[PDB]
Amino acid sequence: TLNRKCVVIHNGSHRTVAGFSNVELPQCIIPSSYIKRTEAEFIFGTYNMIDAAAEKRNGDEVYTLVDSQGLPYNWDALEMQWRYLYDTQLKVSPEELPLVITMPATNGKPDMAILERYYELAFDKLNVPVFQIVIEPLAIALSMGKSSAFVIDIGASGCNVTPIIDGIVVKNAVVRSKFGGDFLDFQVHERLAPLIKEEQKRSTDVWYEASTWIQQFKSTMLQVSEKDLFELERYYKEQADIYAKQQENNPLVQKKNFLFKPLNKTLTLDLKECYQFAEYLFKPQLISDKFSPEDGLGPLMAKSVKKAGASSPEQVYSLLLTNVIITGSTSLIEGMEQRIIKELSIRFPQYKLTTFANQVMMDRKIQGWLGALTMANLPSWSLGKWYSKEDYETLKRD
Amino acid sequence: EKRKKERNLHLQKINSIIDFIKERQSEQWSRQERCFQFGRLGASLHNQMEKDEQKRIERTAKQRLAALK
Amino acid sequence: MDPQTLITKANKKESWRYDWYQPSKEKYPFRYKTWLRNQEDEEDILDLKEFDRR
Amino acid sequence: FRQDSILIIYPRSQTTLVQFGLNEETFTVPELEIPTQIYRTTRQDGSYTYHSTNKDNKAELIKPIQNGEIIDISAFTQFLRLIFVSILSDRANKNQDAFEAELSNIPLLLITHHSWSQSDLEIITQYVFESLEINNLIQLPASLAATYSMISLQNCCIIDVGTHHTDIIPIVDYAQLDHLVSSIPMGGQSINDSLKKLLPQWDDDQIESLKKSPIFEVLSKNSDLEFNTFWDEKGNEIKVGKQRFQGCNNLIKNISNRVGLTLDNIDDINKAKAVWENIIIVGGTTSISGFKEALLGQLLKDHLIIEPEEEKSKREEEAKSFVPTIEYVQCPTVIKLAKYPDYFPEWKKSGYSEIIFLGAQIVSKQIFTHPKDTFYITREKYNMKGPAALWDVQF
Repeated sequence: TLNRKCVVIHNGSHRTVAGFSNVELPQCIIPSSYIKRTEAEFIFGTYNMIDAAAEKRNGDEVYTLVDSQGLPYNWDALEMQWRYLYDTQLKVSPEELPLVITMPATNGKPDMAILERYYELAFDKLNVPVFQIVIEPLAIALSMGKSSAFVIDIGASGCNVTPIIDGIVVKNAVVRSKFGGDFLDFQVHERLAPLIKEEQKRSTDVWYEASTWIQQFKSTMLQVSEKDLFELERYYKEQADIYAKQQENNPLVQKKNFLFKPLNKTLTLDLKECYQFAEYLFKPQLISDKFSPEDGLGPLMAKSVKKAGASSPEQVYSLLLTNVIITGSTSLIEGMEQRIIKELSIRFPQYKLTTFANQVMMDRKIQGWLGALTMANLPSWSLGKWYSKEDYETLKRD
Repeated sequence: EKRKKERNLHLQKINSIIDFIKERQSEQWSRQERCFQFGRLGASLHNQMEKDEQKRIERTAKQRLAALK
Repeated sequence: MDPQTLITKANKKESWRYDWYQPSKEKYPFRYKTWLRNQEDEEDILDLKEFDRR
Repeated sequence: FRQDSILIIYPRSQTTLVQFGLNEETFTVPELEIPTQIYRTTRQDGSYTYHSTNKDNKAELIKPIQNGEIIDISAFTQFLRLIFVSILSDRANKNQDAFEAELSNIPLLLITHHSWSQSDLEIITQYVFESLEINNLIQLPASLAATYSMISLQNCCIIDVGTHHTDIIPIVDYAQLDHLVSSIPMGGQSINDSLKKLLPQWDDDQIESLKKSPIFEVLSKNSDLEFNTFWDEKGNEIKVGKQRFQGCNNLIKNISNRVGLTLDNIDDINKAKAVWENIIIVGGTTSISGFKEALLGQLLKDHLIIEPEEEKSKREEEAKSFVPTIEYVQCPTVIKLAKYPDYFPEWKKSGYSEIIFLGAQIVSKQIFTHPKDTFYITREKYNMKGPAALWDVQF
């Protein structure tokens, strides 16, 4: 390979994942938000932010750095986040090593400005000698071994479905949904609010809840219906009637108990209630009429496939539906992949769905970082566009 | 001519990045297996240092009768 | 003995530097610090048993 | 390799444990405890010459490690050179043919820290193979040396309570989660300074001697009697009351909050519980009796998953009209200390407060007594990549 050592920085919507190229696991997974403490103090890190939010101090405000688009929008504190990466975590000068950073799949418009921002961030602020921009649904697709893939990154900002054909991203069919982990952070906290006696500026308290026990509910108490939940109750009773007739019970009523840690209280929710939060990712009309089923994930599967067919469509359809890549931290819940399997096989029954997913729990949270990690270790610099300082200097001229 | 070179370089860039990642995918599987084995190989030397030092304790306990007389 | 000849008589060979490198495709428009191979043209002793615990 | 030529260096913030050669019958306590300090003569023209003593009061005292962090990478490596040459001279003074037997090929094992930089560890790789000319080098972490001193459990948790800091490290799959490694700046002096608050009429010497007294235990017989008398460093009898049972609670509560915030972010639920069941608390501080049991019991107090004692008692009254228990879904249901190696005689004699050194003797019996060079850089691998070959021999 090349005699090199690159810097891998992934700025997701909820987690800022950073590490080196000579390692396989990142140096740090800090959140993509910061407490502005009020003089202003931008607390970065995981343990520095959870401890400062457990203080519940006034003037503390958790402010995000990456919006729902997957784009950074607070570039000065993201610089201070990246200074917290290079100095406190990476312990290296940003000018010594090359950089590889992550971009979400877009339709084509907002890249050049954020590239110019990344020009202004790598060169004008860190003096990084060269930085490479990879596309995070593309980098996830190549790191699983595919130049043509159907990537669905279900993150905290929502579901990010991306059709990819032969190394290039089909940009007009890239759709970014809104219902993901932070939306599941909202729904879980809403229903348990009579059970926890609870029911921006107080986002110090809100993000602290979403990082301590709401993250604990989504990792443990949440189960996704592998059919639709109305279809799942229909399927589970018909099989249990076969089991009762062949030999000689409702699986919803299984009381899944949550010990709420700030109160020391059992939060007894049956399995349909655990199915209820994960239903809104695929039926967001179950909370409000303003959300169509197309705004949920299920019909947005077929919409992203059919728009990619007009990149001859039916071969593109069989190209994507046999190259399905499932990734994201919100996709780690039990039944996420089988629901995507069901909601897409009911919308394309002719094609056999072969869906792939990083089954490692940790590696699916950092698959955008692990996607950029494999691109950071390419043994030829002609394999990716390595933006030198000249590549900003040609952008400065008119 | 010029059209043959662009399609072949696109196929070469597609296949090589697929191959080099599959190399690093196998590099991911190879390094974790050595970490599993040499950790348990360290556990084997623990049992090796256990049985050598346990027979030393058992032999001197029987040889206490020689110290006793 | 002298602290250098205790080292050279022991442990019996290249040198390495942490240096900028510009790679070739010719030369790429950047550089980066890495561990480049050095080419051809590229004191006291604490007395022991003082820190011996007893 | 030859086991007498095996060198292990364990440098800390305060001291450095050195042993050259394995006893080959049983593993023994490290005899050499050198303070991690070098003497920097500011030589005219700007050069540095690094010394063992204050060279005519022109040298400044440079301790290159504090709170486990390397703060002077050149002064540390020359202090590594200061220790290594002192072994080279002593083996040339004791054996006089050691350069063909004991020094002809020396496998070096420097126990590294989690907070040491990648550029810092690579300069160590650059130093050992060029100036020290040492043909082989293991850069073993202090976390993995601790779990290889135990029975080599696959998932563990390291609590390295030093003198001024406590390193809280999760271990899964014999590896280190660097995104979850945290370190509070509260160590052995936090036990001392909390006794300064409880015993204001004493000094630092009487309280450190109280922290090094045999009557300093933590509750979770000394317990029955109210007052007890310990001895000073100068032989003076000093009486103390119930302050010998306290002073540790703030460090115990701050560790268990940092441990509980560390292992709750493990999304793999099966990996986290075996970490919770293998709590390892190490350090020169941790020689205090009852400190580990109360730190375990504080984890039982703050992070043990159980049905609440109000909710169990109401349901036990509802059954009085057999009690099945409420089954939760959260991971830390069982919290246990890891079982300590009780088969080393000399390490049972001198305590397991420095147990990180003991696993290095097992690793140097694992790697330096076996022909596999997969976890040490050879002379060939240094001539191939140099310090870029450091990231091919890591665990």
